[PDB]
Amino acid sequence: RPDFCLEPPYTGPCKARIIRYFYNAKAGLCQTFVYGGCRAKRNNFKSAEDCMRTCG
Repeated sequence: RPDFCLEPPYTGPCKARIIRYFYNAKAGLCQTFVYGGCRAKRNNFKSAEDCMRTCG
């Protein structure tokens, strides 16, 4: 898998309430997190399917 799949989820500093998906390598699956709408890192997907396709 790409090494960005190992990053902790990153909310960033902005105030939005956007549900995104990150890969949790210890758990071996994607989970949801709240992204704040700026400064997204790479481990940040718009669906579980894209997250698992990229990082599974």
